[PDB]
Amino acid sequence: VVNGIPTRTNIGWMVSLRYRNKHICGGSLIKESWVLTARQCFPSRDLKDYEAWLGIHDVHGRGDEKCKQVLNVSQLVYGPEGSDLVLMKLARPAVLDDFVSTIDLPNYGSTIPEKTSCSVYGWGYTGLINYDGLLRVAHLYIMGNEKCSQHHRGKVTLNESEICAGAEKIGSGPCEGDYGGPLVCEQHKMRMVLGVIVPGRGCAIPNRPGIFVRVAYYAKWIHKIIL
Amino acid sequence: DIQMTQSPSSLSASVGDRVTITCKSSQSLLYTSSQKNYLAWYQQKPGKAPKLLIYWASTRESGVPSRFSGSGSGTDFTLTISSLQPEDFATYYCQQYYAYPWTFGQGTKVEIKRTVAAPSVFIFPPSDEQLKSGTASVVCLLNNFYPREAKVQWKVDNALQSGNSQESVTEQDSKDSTYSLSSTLTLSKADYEKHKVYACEVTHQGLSSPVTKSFNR
Amino acid sequence: MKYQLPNFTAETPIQNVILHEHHIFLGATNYIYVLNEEDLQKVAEYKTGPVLEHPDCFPCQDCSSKANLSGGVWKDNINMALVVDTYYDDQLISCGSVNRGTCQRHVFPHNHTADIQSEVHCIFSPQIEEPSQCPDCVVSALGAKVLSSVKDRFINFFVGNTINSSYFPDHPLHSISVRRLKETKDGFMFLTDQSYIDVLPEFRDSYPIKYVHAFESNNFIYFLTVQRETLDAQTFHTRIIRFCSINSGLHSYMEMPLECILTKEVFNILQAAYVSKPGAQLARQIGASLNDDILFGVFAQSKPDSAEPMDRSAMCAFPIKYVNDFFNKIVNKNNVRCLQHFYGPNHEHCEYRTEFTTALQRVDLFMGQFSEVLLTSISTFIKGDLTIANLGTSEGRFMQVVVSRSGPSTPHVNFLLDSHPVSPEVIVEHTLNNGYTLVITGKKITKIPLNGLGCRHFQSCSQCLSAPPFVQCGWCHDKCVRSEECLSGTWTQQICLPA
Amino acid sequence: EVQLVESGGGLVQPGGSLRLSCAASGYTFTSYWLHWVRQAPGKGLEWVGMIDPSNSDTRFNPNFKDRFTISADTSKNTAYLQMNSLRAEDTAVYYCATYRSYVTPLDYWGQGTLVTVSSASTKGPSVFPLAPSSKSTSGGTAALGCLVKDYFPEPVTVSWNSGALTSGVHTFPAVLQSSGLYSLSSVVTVPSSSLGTQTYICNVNHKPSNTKVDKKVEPKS
Ligand SMILES: *[C@@H]1O[C@H](CO)[C@@H](O)[C@H](O)[C@H]1NC(C)=O
Repeated sequence: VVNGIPTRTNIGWMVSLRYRNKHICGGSLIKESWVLTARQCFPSRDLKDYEAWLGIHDVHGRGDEKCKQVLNVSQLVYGPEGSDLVLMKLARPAVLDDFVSTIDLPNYGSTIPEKTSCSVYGWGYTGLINYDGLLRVAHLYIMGNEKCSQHHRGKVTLNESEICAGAEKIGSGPCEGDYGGPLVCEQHKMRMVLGVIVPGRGCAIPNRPGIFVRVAYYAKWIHKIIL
Repeated sequence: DIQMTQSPSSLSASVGDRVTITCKSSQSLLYTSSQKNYLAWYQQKPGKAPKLLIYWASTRESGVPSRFSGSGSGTDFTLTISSLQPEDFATYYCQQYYAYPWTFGQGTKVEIKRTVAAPSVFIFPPSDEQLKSGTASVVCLLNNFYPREAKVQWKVDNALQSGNSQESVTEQDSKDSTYSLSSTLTLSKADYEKHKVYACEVTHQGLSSPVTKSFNR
Repeated sequence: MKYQLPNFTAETPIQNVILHEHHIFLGATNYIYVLNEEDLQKVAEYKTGPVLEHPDCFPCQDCSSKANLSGGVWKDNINMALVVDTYYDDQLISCGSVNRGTCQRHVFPHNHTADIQSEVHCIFSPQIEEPSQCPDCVVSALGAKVLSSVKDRFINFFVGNTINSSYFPDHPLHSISVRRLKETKDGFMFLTDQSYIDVLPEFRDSYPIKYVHAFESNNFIYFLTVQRETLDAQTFHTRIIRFCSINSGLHSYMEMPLECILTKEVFNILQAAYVSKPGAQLARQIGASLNDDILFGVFAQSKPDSAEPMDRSAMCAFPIKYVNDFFNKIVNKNNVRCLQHFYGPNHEHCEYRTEFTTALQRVDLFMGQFSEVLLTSISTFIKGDLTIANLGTSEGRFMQVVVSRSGPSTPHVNFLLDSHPVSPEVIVEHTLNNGYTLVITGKKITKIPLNGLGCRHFQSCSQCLSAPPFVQCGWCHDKCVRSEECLSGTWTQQICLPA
Repeated sequence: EVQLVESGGGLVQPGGSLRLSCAASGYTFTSYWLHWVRQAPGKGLEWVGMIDPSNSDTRFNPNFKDRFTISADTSKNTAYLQMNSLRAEDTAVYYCATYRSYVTPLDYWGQGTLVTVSSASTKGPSVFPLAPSSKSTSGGTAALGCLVKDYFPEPVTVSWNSGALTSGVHTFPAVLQSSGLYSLSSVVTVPSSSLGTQTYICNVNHKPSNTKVDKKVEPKS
């Protein structure tokens, strides 16, 4: 995450996906046995190469001992064509904790008001000389798909399966290493994963909002899979 | 595929009427370079090859009577038949030949409405030759009637019959616009020689009240 | 036939051409030229070399600082690839022969889409791990084909490289590979160990592979190669390579030989290829959907035991669907074996990379009309129901000819474009209303109308009226042209008024 | 005139194979793709494939790409549709077809052959008279016909007086009985006055069972 801040603590629902023993992506624990994440995060069809790390603050697990959970993957259930979503099933349900926690989903088809506060989380690229490896967060605001595209210069138009968020005037947001992780928002007292981070058109460009996969659009599909 | 969706599947219209068949395709059949739509219309008479009516959406083929006309562009196409004639009873197929595999619409069955016309009813006893076989067939002929909806009830020594008969109906007649019907009662020789009166009872929109034809074994 | 058309002569030879935003970009030795689309006037130039390259001097920086000549060698920068990207902020991406085959990106400023000097970034990250890999070493000086494509929200490069064995622990190039740009834009990435299929080191010198052309279709990626029929064979042939369009790696990799023949004269060496939809008439003739991609390839006979073109040419068409049917349904095992130059001949195996034994055949569509000539370039387009090809020869001759199985056709356009061989790197642009192709010859590039040139041949109304009918020539007040080019209301195919 | 004639139609077990012929005349065989189309009894039209006689290229409806094959003999101006692993839903009328030019789809067709994929045995029909009524209105119209019963498979054809009587004829769609055997009647209306004078023979043909029958139908005693 570029121009973000370290998170002061653990984020319960954050998952680090490891390919060949290195962090490759972020993900959201939406249920004891289900992590939501992005299609781009699976270079290999062979599930032996993957591990999910939960309840970690540092991307290498340094300092996380009595909290960290390491689980194997038993299934990949790809979202509908054009969604770039994947539902990853853990070989063994995760044990919920103070450190490990699920994040709610939106209602199917629900909309979100424009200047709604949101946060992206990830252990990805930061542009730092010495990245400490602690989870990072950047605060973004929701933007209308129309108005988002007006900032995007009509170079790209948005399907109803996409959602836009960005910092008011500064450049910041997710980047390489952050994909599959959550865009989180709270209108009420509760947090929901409203979007999934997918590769964008360039990291942390000023006045240029991010495009995320709209979870509420695939909410119905997601529930079939996880219940 | 490219899916072809004809509408309606069936319609029944009067002589002289303008009929409209609709054909929608799952993607544009428009070939932009010449601005031609690769959609065609066939006419199919029973037991016959399809005949080509219209190609490139609106170009009538040689010979084809002037009253057939294609139109539409992109995904939506229309076959119109003004001044409907009796020989126009048939099934019309839209086909795209824009990409392979070539695909047709479901086809639209076109029938001719005409004034109600009562049937002539006839009855046939089994033939002695057939009785040598061990079975008896009793045939009831419903000749040249409109419309198609007709009921036939068999009666032996005055008892109604269930599931011991079958019917076929001819294709509408290209010039009369009528149908004919055939109902066969099938029975064992035993069950046949055991009864006396055999009747065929027809109900039609063309009959004041039902008509019976019968004979005695 | 003599015509004056919009043209441009560069300071040096031209390698690649790319059309973007009504500007024409030329990849040439030591320069990238930016031309106007209208008149082909130079709008700007960017000096790419020569550069001073050395063991110590490092990629994507100038060592003109220490041109001390300790071991400095000046090298001309040949353009190997030139790509436009509009997925990220609009960029020209240019990769030259020098500096380890790295690429540079020229980012257009917001309102100036012909300025490739303001923001220029050299794509390079030092291999992070302990690696012998060089994802940033893209292009080979021996010859490269770059196919750029957006997939899964990344920009992916599919690349064909001709290689030798003069190579490094870093700075290894790959024969065939897929790699993606990082969103940070500062480097490329190979995703898995299957992202590249290389000729065994043991064969890199004796088994050269040339990459003629590359394209996407049907969700597959296709490369066309020229190479030896066999590891130790003295003979050469053309192959079509197919693999799955994924970035994670090359999947379902298969190579297949392509014979273009005349009726049994084999034209075994592809010179140039173009893929397009078929015009209506031709489609019917060849069992194609107006929808279908067709590979048109001009082939030449090699001299015995050589890859050198012999001045005899044929043009065969390969429907991708047709090609795919052979890739898709294996049939006889006897036709398939382990990819001979990737695994050894005596591999245990002998994913699984495969080659076919027998060649897929087509028949010259020009009916031997070009037997005594060397075709070096080809593009293809539709006009009404017709399919037309734009051919170029080794002699600088340009021809427009109608493509059909029903009879041969004398080119309706045929003239000497230049003394120099016609380059295979061509561009077709369809200004909806009308269209042109950009053709290269040496240091000059020419803008040729796709349609009206047949007419311009006729100097007078009379000649013009006795033009063959299919050209649709007519007289507009002082010149012979097709209907659509007449701004004097009145255009005629019937009446010449007093001279 | 372009002419196309199919052949080889008939009865074939499920799982088995069958080769259809299409002999063409009146054009350069090698200059046009030869198409095959099929239609299940009373159903829509389905495109099968096509071959190019000049080089033997093929194109198939993805459905039959696996099971079907098309061949050609330039010397015979004939195309062959080869089918295998035939199943119930392949029972249909098979036409071969071609076009005048690229402007049109199919301009010419064959008559079509009937392919029946079944396990039933071939059985020739019995033909029984449908004798005209005693009380046929004198001066009015009589009815008589033929019961063509218990045969397999389709089809059967009925002419009257060797094609010489056609007016007033209704040959009905055969029906499928419970025994799995087909049966149909053919009737004709006739002036009552003509009975006893005019000879009425129904000419029935069942080529599958290779049986022809001419039954004279007359008033009974
Ligand atoms: C090249 O362009 C110039 C500049 O207009 C023109 O005068 C000349 O005739 C052109 N040359 C050719 C060969 O068309």
